Amino acid sequence: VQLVETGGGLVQPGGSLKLSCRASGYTFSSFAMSWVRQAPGKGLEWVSLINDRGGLTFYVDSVKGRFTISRDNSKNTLSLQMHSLRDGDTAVYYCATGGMSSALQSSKYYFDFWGQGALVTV
Amino acid sequence: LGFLGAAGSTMGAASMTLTVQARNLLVWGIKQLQARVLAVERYLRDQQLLGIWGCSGKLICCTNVPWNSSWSNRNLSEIWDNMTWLQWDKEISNYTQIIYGLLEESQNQQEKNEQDLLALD
Amino acid sequence: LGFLGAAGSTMGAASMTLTVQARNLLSLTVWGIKQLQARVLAVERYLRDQQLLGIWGCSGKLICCTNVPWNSSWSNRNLSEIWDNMTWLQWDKEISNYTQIIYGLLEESQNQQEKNEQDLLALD
Amino acid sequence: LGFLGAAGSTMGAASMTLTVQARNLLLTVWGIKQLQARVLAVERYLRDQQLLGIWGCSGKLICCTNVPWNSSWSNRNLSEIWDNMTWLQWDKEISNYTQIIYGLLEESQNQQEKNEQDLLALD
Amino acid sequence: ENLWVTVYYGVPVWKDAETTLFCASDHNVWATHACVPTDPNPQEIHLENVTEEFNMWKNNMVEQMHTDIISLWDQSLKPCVKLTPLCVTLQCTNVTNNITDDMRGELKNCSFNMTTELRDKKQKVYSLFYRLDVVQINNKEYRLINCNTSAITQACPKVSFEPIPIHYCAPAGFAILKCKDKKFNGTGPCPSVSTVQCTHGIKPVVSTQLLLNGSLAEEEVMIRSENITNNAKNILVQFNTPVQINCTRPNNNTRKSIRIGPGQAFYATGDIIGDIRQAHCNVSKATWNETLGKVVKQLRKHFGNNTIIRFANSSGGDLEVTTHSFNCGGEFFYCNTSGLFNSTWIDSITLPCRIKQIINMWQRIGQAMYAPPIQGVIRCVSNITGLILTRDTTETFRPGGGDMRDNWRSELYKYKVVKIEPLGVAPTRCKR
Ligand SMILES: *[C@@H]1O[C@H](CO)[C@@H](O[C@@H]2O[C@H](CO)[C@@H](O[C@@H]3O[C@H](CO[C@H]4O[C@H](CO)[C@@H](O)[C@H](O)[C@@H]4O)[C@@H](O)[C@H](O[C@H]4O[C@H](CO)[C@@H](O)[C@H](O)[C@@H]4O)[C@@H]3O)[C@H](O)[C@H]2NC(C)=O)[C@H](O)[C@H]1NC(C)=O
Ligand SMILES: *[C@@H]1O[C@H](CO)[C@@H](O[C@@H]2O[C@H](CO)[C@@H](O)[C@H](O)[C@H]2NC(C)=O)[C@H](O)[C@H]1NC(C)=O
Ligand SMILES: *[C@@H]1O[C@H](CO)[C@@H](O[C@@H]2O[C@H](CO)[C@@H](O)[C@H](O)[C@H]2NC(C)=O)[C@H](O)[C@H]1NC(C)=O
Ligand SMILES: *[C@@H]1O[C@H](CO)[C@@H](O[C@@H]2O[C@H](CO)[C@@H](O)[C@H](O)[C@H]2NC(C)=O)[C@H](O)[C@H]1NC(C)=O
Ligand SMILES: *[C@@H]1O[C@H](CO)[C@@H](O[C@@H]2O[C@H](CO)[C@@H](O)[C@H](O)[C@H]2NC(C)=O)[C@H](O)[C@H]1NC(C)=O
Ligand SMILES: *[C@@H]1O[C@H](CO)[C@@H](O)[C@H](O)[C@H]1NC(C)=O
Ligand SMILES: *[C@@H]1O[C@H](CO)[C@@H](O)[C@H](O)[C@H]1NC(C)=O
Ligand SMILES: *[C@@H]1O[C@H](CO)[C@@H](O)[C@H](O)[C@H]1NC(C)=O
Ligand SMILES: *[C@@H]1O[C@H](CO)[C@@H](O)[C@H](O)[C@H]1NC(C)=O
Ligand SMILES: *[C@@H]1O[C@H](CO)[C@@H](O)[C@H](O)[C@H]1NC(C)=O
Ligand SMILES: *[C@@H]1O[C@H](CO)[C@@H](O)[C@H](O)[C@H]1NC(C)=O
Ligand SMILES: *[C@@H]1O[C@H](CO)[C@@H](O)[C@H](O)[C@H]1NC(C)=O
Ligand SMILES: *[C@@H]1O[C@H](CO)[C@@H](O)[C@H](O)[C@H]1NC(C)=O
Ligand SMILES: *[C@@H]1O[C@H](CO)[C@@H](O)[C@H](O)[C@H]1NC(C)=O
Ligand SMILES: *[C@@H]1O[C@H](CO)[C@@H](O)[C@H](O)[C@H]1NC(C)=O
Ligand SMILES: *[C@@H]1O[C@H](CO)[C@@H](O)[C@H](O)[C@H]1NC(C)=O
Ligand SMILES: *[C@@H]1O[C@H](CO)[C@@H](O)[C@H](O)[C@H]1NC(C)=O
Ligand SMILES: *[C@@H]1O[C@H](CO)[C@@H](O)[C@H](O)[C@H]1NC(C)=O
Ligand SMILES: *[C@@H]1O[C@H](CO)[C@@H](O)[C@H](O)[C@H]1NC(C)=O
Ligand SMILES: *[C@@H]1O[C@H](CO)[C@@H](O)[C@H](O)[C@H]1NC(C)=O
Ligand SMILES: *[C@@H]1O[C@H](CO)[C@@H](O)[C@H](O)[C@H]1NC(C)=O
Ligand SMILES: *[C@@H]1O[C@H](CO)[C@@H](O)[C@H](O)[C@H]1NC(C)=O
Ligand SMILES: *[C@@H]1O[C@H](CO)[C@@H](O)[C@H](O)[C@H]1NC(C)=O
Ligand SMILES: *[C@@H]1O[C@H](CO)[C@@H](O)[C@H](O)[C@H]1NC(C)=O
Ligand SMILES: *[C@@H]1O[C@H](CO)[C@@H](O)[C@H](O)[C@H]1NC(C)=O
Repeated sequence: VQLVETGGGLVQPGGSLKLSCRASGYTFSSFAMSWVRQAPGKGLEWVSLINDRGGLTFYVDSVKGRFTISRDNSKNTLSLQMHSLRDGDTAVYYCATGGMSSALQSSKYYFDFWGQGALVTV
Repeated sequence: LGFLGAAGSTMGAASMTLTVQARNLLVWGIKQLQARVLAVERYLRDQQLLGIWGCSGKLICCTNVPWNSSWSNRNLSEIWDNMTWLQWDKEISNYTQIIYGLLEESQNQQEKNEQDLLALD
Repeated sequence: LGFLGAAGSTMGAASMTLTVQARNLLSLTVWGIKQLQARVLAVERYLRDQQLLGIWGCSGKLICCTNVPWNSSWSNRNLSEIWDNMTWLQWDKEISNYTQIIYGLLEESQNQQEKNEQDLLALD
Repeated sequence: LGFLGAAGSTMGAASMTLTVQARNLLLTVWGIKQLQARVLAVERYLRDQQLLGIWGCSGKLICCTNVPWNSSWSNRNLSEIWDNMTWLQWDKEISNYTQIIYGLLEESQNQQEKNEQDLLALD
Repeated sequence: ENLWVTVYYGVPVWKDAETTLFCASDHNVWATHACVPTDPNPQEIHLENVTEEFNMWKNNMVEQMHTDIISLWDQSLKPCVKLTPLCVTLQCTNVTNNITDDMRGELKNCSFNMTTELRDKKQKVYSLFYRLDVVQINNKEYRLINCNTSAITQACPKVSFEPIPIHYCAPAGFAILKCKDKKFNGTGPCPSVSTVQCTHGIKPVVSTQLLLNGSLAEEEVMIRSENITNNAKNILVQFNTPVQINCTRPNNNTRKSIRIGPGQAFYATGDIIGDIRQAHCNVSKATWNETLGKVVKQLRKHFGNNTIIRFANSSGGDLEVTTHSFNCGGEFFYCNTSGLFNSTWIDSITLPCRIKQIINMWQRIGQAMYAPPIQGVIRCVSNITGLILTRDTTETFRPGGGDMRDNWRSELYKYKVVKIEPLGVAPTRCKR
């Protein structure tokens, strides 16, 4: 399995940045996926979770009105649309597989696969 | 007003007599049984259809299917304040099955989405 | 208890066997017609009861609460007597003359509630 | 039609075409035979709808409940039931427990419905 | 894991069932008004990865069709002219005019005293009858064979006996499953099953010994029986290619209408125009011989590679089972067939046929029907699509017949009726 993030770069406060994640090595549409942030000098923070079908999205309150998480199962990709960036959003953004479930399969509530991460600097 | 009394009323002038008309959907003698059996099947198909759209038990049911401007490019005031339901039925007859198909698909997605929100814990 | 076993019990002892009676509402050409008439009648009576529950906003329930207040002119009794002393047969006799009045009010309150719901999912 | 097209599909591949099968349920002697077939189809439909109603599943095709699954009914995990098995095989596997499950569903709705009546009696 | 019961409605599950099927179709005994129009674009949904067990010998569709066909027959005859006044003493002589030896003694000229439009006045009339319809009483005094067993009803001359395809269609809540497994032998598991709204059109062709105008096998000749080793069971043989049989009633007949009473008349056979020849059928000899060779090889697959297989004519019994009975142009032919089953396996064939006007249709006692004569000369060309055989070092197979259910089994063997059970439950992790 591979997860390769793209996008990133330095955007000034108030700007907008799109991240994306290409997946391979597994059936993309069978797993829920998420984005997780790591501050440059601290630990991991969960940011957003999307279901396997993409119809249900969840966000951490700190980004609930600013970030949109989207999935395209025909291309095996994830995307994250990040609006109104603030200094507190500087982090490595990791693409991860796991987190939720689809009700008719055993639950996870954990992250099975990780990418290498995009670096976002505000 | 009684049964069909609002037939000539505007769409927004009707939509308040729905219970009145809903109540009126329910040897040689075999003809009567055929007439009675047909009414029951027709009633049930409509109820079944409402069921699959998630509109069971309601006379007015809101959905999540966007209205496509190609079906009727009107301003709502034209529809609900001036037009009657008979004229409206004629205007969008060609698109009725399209709308019905979309409604069915919308409910299926919502039903799966609801299930996915009821094993989070 | 089985079908109608609670008929002689109090109103609060009954209203726990509703599925028992509910499941018993659905289940030589002259003999054919006679049997068909019996089956069609049972179906039509069932559907009229379900239609009334539908238009009152009670579809899919055996016990449903409404927003119609009780009028003391229909029965001037408190809940202790109606539910712990009275049976459903006696109750049916006591308010028979007001059945259609209550039904009309139930229909009217659903009509207002349904429209009220339509005008709230419209906000935004 | 599409009717029963998913019959050979796995349980988790099927149960997305429920409306396809649901919509397919709806000379005196010939008239009588036809009326008996039509009346029977109506009675079967209404009995199934009444059964869903008393379970608190009226108007739904996929209905979640509050009845725990017993390991004695089928000692299988979700992967085998939903990704490998078909609905015909499942129907055979738990036929002997169908009425037990149905009874429990009725009881849980009776408790839930009464509990709602009590919650609505507060204030 | 913490699993909860989830209720599903619309589950693609079915169970074996027996229900009443309706009839779909595109002045006729079977094209009745009760039957409704067919779907101009019939639907068939193939069921992938589905195997269903079939049993053609316990298929309720066969019994329903049998009953429905008999019912349509009786409803068709009900309003027609009754010939009870015709059961009178007959004064018969042999027809000796332009008679070939094959027909000598088969056709009689019978004179009788019968009523007319008025009840008081009587009339002297005559009619020609076939030997099979007239039984001698007390040389010249004869009666109809039906006089001591049942009143006879004349078939309506305007109602055709031509088989019209009838499609059986399931009521809602039920489904018809089609077995598409080539070389299905009539019992057991069938992969490649599809769901159809209704069956293909089945013509209610009535025949014995030889199956006419039926379906053909896709690749191999099929041998089917309830129990192949039980000699009391019939063997249904389905051909890959049809064998053409040309049947004729060469005599040019006319028809005389003799009034019996107000609004009622009997149709008498009049004088024959031209020479009198017998009825016969021409079966292509090379095609038939090849067909039997194929049948024998398939029988050897069940009875042994070195078993001698002999074909012989049928054992004695009623004419309806000892001969090949069929309705050709409204006439009922009873063909010997002995020329077709007279060989041991290790130009055309001419089969003589007799014509009978008093038909006891369906193996019943009474409810006799009189077939009115058809004017002109009758020629039919039919496809022989199968056989009904019975088993007697060497195995002997003879033509069988009767029951009629077997003829419909030869077409309905690929269909099964099931009922839909749309409710089911399964564990999920979803809690209400
Ligand atoms: C297996 O299947 C074949 C068909 O593939 C059958 O063959 C047909 O058999 C019928 C009956 O013998 C043949 O006859 C046709 O009958 C029609 C009905 O008769 C009408 O007219 C008479 C007039 O006296 C009325 O009494 C009667 O009530 C009806 O009103 C006729 O309409 C047909 O006429 C048409 O075809 C002829 C062909 O000779 C033309 O000359 C006519 O002008 C007209 O176009 C006809 O007479 C029919 O011809 C047979 N078909 C073929 C292709 O030969 C087999 O009988 C069947 N096998 C079995 C055992 O059933
Ligand atoms: C029709 O009825 C007449 C009258 O009964 C039959 O003629 C009689 O035949 C017998 C024969 O033994 C004679 O003894 C009578 O004298 C005849 N009577 C008359 C008036 O002719 C006649 O044979 C009957 N025809 C048929 C065909 O049965
Ligand atoms: C009706 O009449 C026919 C004709 O006689 C009877 O058939 C005969 O029955 C006897 C007794 O079984 C046989 O020996 C004959 O061979 C039969 N044929 C003939 C031509 O005689 C028939 O049995 C009678 N049926 C009834 C109910 O009386
Ligand atoms: C069956 O075949 C025979 C021939 O064996 C046909 O009889 C011939 O018919 C023609 C008609 O023009 C005559 O000229 C011949 O003389 C006849 N021959 C014999 C031996 O009878 C018969 O007509 C055929 N019947 C059918 C229905 O095809
Ligand atoms: C059948 O028999 C009759 C005699 O009973 C033959 O003769 C004709 O009979 C009819 C009676 O309706 C008379 O009107 C005719 O005039 C008789 N013919 C002659 C030449 O007198 C009749 O020919 C016989 N038919 C056959 C085919 O054998
Ligand atoms: C019929 O139209 C007139 C206006 O032309 C309107 O005032 C009236 O209310 C309409 N009838 C009904 C039943 O609404
Ligand atoms: C509206 O309908 C037209 C015609 O069918 C179609 O091309 C278009 O994509 C539709 N748009 C939406 C948003 O449904
Ligand atoms: C519906 O289709 C017909 C052609 O079949 C067309 O003439 C008619 O105008 C259409 N109506 C609408 C409202 O599009
Ligand atoms: C009948 O009344 C007695 C009290 O007199 C009560 O104990 C009993 O439960 C009642 N019967 C039923 C079926 O409730
Ligand atoms: C109760 O009914 C009486 C008529 O008997 C009516 O006058 C009164 O207003 C009603 N009160 C309520 C609260 O419905
Ligand atoms: C109903 O009204 C009638 C008068 O029309 C009265 O005699 C009867 O007692 C009333 N019933 C009840 C239950 O009050
Ligand atoms: C039947 O099994 C094969 C196994 O390779 C699978 O690919 C196919 O999708 C199955 N059919 C259905 C309808 O699921
Ligand atoms: C399962 O059913 C058995 C009876 O067959 C019962 O003893 C057991 O307690 C049940 N377990 C659960 C978890 O319901
Ligand atoms: C149901 O019980 C019978 C014995 O009465 C048994 O033969 C059958 O296998 C059981 N079915 C299941 C699915 O356990
Ligand atoms: C008819 O011919 C046969 C000979 O085949 C003869 O025995 C019989 O007596 C004849 N009948 C009449 C009525 O001439
Ligand atoms: C049909 O074939 C099956 C094998 O699939 C066999 O078990 C069965 O006995 C056969 N039946 C006949 C009548 O040959
Ligand atoms: C077929 O008949 C023979 C007669 O000896 C019997 O032994 C055998 O069991 C039968 N088979 C079936 C499948 O009925
Ligand atoms: C039947 O008659 C046709 C002519 O209509 C002829 O071509 C065919 O060869 C005949 N078949 C037999 C078996 O005589
Ligand atoms: C039938 O065909 C076989 C060859 O399969 C041949 O030996 C036999 O002589 C043929 N019979 C006739 C009557 O042509
Ligand atoms: C019979 O012959 C076939 C060839 O047609 C062969 O495959 C089969 O094994 C033979 N069986 C015996 C028992 O000789
Ligand atoms: C069978 O054929 C033999 C020999 O020709 C004959 O004697 C016998 O009567 C025939 N059987 C029948 C029922 O015609
Ligand atoms: C059939 O023909 C054979 C020729 O030998 C004859 O013996 C037999 O009796 C005939 N059968 C009938 C029923 O005419
Ligand atoms: C059967 O074949 C033999 C061969 O010699 C022949 O003599 C006999 O007449 C044939 N019988 C029939 C009915 O074809
Ligand atoms: C029968 O004979 C009549 C004599 O008028 C003739 O018109 C008719 O065409 C003939 N029919 C046949 C089939 O030979
Ligand atoms: C016999 O079968 C062939 C199969 O190609 C068909 O073309 C022909 O019309 C059939 N004949 C009859 C009379 O049904």
